[PDB]
Amino acid sequence: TTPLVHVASVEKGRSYEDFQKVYNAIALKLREDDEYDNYIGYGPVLVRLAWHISGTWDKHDNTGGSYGGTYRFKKEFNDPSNAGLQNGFKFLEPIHKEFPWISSGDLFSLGGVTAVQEMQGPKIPWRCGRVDTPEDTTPDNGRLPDADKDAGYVRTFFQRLNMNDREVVALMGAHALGKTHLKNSGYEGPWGAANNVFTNEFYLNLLNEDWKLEKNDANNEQWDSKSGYMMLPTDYSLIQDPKYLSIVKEYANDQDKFFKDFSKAFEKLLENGITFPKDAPSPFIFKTLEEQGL
Amino acid sequence: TTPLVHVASVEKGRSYEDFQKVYNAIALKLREDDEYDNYIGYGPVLVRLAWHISGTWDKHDNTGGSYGGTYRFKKEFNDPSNAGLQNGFKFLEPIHKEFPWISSGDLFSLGGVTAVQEMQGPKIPWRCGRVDTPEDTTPDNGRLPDADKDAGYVRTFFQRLNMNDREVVALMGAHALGKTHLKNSGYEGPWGAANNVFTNEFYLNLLNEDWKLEKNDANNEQWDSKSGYMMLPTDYSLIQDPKYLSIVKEYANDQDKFFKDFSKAFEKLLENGITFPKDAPSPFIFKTLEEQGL
Amino acid sequence: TEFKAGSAKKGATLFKTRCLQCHTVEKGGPHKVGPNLHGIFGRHSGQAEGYSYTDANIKKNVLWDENNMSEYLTNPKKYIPGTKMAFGGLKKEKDRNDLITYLKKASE
Ligand code: HEC
Ligand code: ZNH
Ligand code: ZNH
Repeated sequence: TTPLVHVASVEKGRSYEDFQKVYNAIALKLREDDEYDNYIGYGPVLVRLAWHISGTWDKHDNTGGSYGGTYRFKKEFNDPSNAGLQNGFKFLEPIHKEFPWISSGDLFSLGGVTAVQEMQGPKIPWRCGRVDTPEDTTPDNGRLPDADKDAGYVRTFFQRLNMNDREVVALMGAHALGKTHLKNSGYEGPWGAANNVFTNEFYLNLLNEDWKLEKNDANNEQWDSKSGYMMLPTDYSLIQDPKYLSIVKEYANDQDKFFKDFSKAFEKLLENGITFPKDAPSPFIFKTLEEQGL
Repeated sequence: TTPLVHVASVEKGRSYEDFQKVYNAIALKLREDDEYDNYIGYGPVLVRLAWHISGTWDKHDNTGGSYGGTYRFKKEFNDPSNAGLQNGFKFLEPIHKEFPWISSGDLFSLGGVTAVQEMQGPKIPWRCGRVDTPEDTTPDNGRLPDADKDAGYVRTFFQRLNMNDREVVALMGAHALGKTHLKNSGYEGPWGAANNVFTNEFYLNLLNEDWKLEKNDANNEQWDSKSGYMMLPTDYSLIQDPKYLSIVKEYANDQDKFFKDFSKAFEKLLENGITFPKDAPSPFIFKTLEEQGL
Repeated sequence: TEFKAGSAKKGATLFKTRCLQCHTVEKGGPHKVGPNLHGIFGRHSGQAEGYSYTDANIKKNVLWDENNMSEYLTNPKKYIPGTKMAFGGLKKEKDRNDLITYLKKASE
C-alpha cells in the first residue's frame, strides 16, 4: 500500500537559472558575513544544517528527511540536538525573503550544497522539488545521532539513512569544517586547522595525530591531540573499526576519491525520501562564485 | 676569403637513443642542481650558452657558429660578453666525461635544447654531427651583440646570422628565462617573474609594464618597471621599431605561435654554418624527463 | 605604496583567528602546519629552514614585499598553483591591509 510517498514538484515556473540566483545569493552572503564564529564564517553551520534537516529521515516509514522543510516549526527548531543551527536559519531567512517562492527544504539543502562548493569542495549535483508540509508531519526529537558512541552505533544509525560503510566514512569527512562548541553540544574544539576550506584533513588528522581521551569542561569525554584538535567518540570510532579504518586511509591518501564519494553520498543524504518523477529535470550543477569571476 | 665548408659527421655508431641518454643526463642534473642563482637553476645559462656559441657565426665567410665547439678554448672562453657562461661549461663538463664520444658543439647546443624543453618550452628538433675544430678556427672577440643598442643595430646584427624580423623577435623571447647580473654584463634584474619556466612573459611584460629609463650601479642605462623587472636597451628596441612591435604584439597574444616560431628559429640558430649531407639522419625530437616518468 | 596601512590591533585579531592555527609569528618559532613567518618580509618564497615545502612554492621564487603578499592572501591557489596552503582567501581590502600592518611589525 505503501509509506508516505513524497513526490517532488518543481516550484511553479522555475528552472536552473532561478536556482543559480539563490545559490549566488547564499554564496555572496557567505563571502560578506565572514566575521561569524571567529572568522570561520557561516559555511560549516550551513552544511551541518543541511545534514540535520536530512538526517531526521527514517527509511522504514519515510518520515523526516529534507522534503517537508519541517525545521521551520518549533519542535524540530528547539531539538536539543540542533543547538547552534539557529544561526544558519537566521542566515537563510533574508535569502528566503528575497526568494519567497523557494520551499524551506530546497533552501536548507541548497545552503549545504552552496557552502561545500564555496569552500573549494566538490561539485554537488542538486535537485529541486521539495514541498513544505503541515505541522503534523514534524519528526519527533531524538532522530539525530549521539556523539558519545562507538562504531557499532555509527553503522547501525546510518543504516536508518540507507548509508553503507563507504558513504558514512565519506559523509563524516565534512567534519574538516568548523568546530564543536561547548555551549551547543558539550564538546569543544576544531577537528582541523583548515576550518572553512573543504579538504581530506579529517582523515589525515585521524591517522597522523596522537590522540588522548580527556574530559572537557562539560564533563564529556573527547579525543584531543597536542596540535589543539579534537575528535568526537563517533569520529574516533572510524579508526577503531577495521572496515572503517581502511576507507579512512583510502581518503587520507586520495582527496579526489573522497571528493567523488562525498559528492554522491551528500546528494543522496539530501535526497533521501524524495521520489523524483521522470518528466523532472536532470540534477543541477551550479557554477561557483569563482567560476562567475567573483 | 673563400668560404668554409662545415660538413656534419655523425659520431660513429651513434643514433637517437645515444643522444636521448645525453639529454636525460643534462635534464637530471638540471633538476638536481636547482639551488643555483636564487633557485633559477642552470637552465637559463644553458640556453644563453647555446646562443653565445652559435651567435659567433658570420655568414659572409662561414666562420664560427656551433660547429667547432670552440668555446672550450681560451680566447672565446674569456670574451667579456661571455661573462657568467663559465657556469654553463662547469655544468656540462662532467656530462662530457660521462659521454666522451659526443662533440663539444653537439653537447653545447643539446644543452640549450634540453634547457628549453625541461622548462616547459616547445619541442626543438636537434641534429647531431658537429665536429671539434682546433684553436685557430676560434673566432675573434666582439662578434656577440652589444646590449646598449637600438633596433637598427639589432636588425643589422641578426642579418649576419641570416635571421629575419620574425626570427629575431622570436629568439629574444628566451629572455623570459633567468636574469641579468651586474657582475657579468653590467645590467641587473629579471625580465619576468617566471624565471625558470619558458613562457611568452617577455612580450607581455614589454607591452603591459610601465617602463622608465634609469641608470644602474654599473652606470649603464636600462628600462625598469615598478614590479621589479628590467629590459635591456636592445629588448626595449623591439617596441620602438614598428616592424618588431607588430610581432611582439602577436606573441604577447599568442604563446603557441611564439612556441612554433622560436623552435624553428632556435634550431636554425644552432644549425647555422653546418652543411648536412642527404645522407644524414632526420632531426631528433627528444622526450622530456616528465614524458619518461621521472 | 599601492597598498595602504591599517590598524595593527585588528590585524592581531585577524591573525589569531585565520592564521595562528597553522602559523606563529615570534623568533626561532615552531613549524606547525605552516612555516615560521618571522623575517618573511625581504625573503624569497620557500627559504625558511627545517620545513618541507611543495615544488610550486619554491619554483615561484618571489621576494615577499607588502604588495605581492596582498595578491597571495586574496586567493592562494591562483597566484601559486599547487600550494598546500588550505586557506579560503581574504576578499576585503581592509582585512588585507590590517593584517599586513601587523605582519610588518610582528615579523621584523
Ligand atoms: C593552515 C591550514 C593554513 C592557514 C589557515 C594559513 N596558512 Fe599560510 N601556509 C600554510 C602552509 C601549509 C604553507 C606552505 C605552502 C607550501 O606550498 O609549502 C603556508 C605558507 C604561507 C606563506 C609562504 C611562506 C614561504 O614561502 O616562505 C605565507 C607568507 C603564509 N602562508 C601566510 C599566511 C597568512 C598571513 C595567513 C593568515 C591569514 C595564512 N598563511 C593562513 C598553511 C596555512
Ligand atoms: C555519527 C554522525 C555525526 C555526529 C554524532 C555528529 C555530531 C556533531 C557535533 C556534536 C557537532 C558540534 C555542534 C556544535 O556546534 O557544537 C557537529 C558539527 C558539524 N557537523 Zn557533525 N555529526 C555527525 C555527522 C555529520 C555529517 C554526516 C555531516 C555532513 C555531511 C556533518 C557536518 C557537520 C558540520 C559541517 C559541523 C559544523 C558546525 C559548525 O562549525 O558550526 N556532521 N557534528
Ligand atoms: C640582441 C640580442 C641579445 C643581447 C644583446 C643579449 C644580451 C644578454 C645580456 C646582457 C644578458 C645578461 C647576462 C648576465 O648574466 O648578466 C643576457 C642573458 C641571457 N640571454 Zn640574451 N642577449 C641577446 C639575445 C639572446 C638570444 C637570441 C637568446 C637565446 C635564444 C638569449 C638568451 C639569454 C638567456 C636565457 C639569458 C639569461 C641567462 C641567465 O640568467 O643565466 N639572448 N643576454
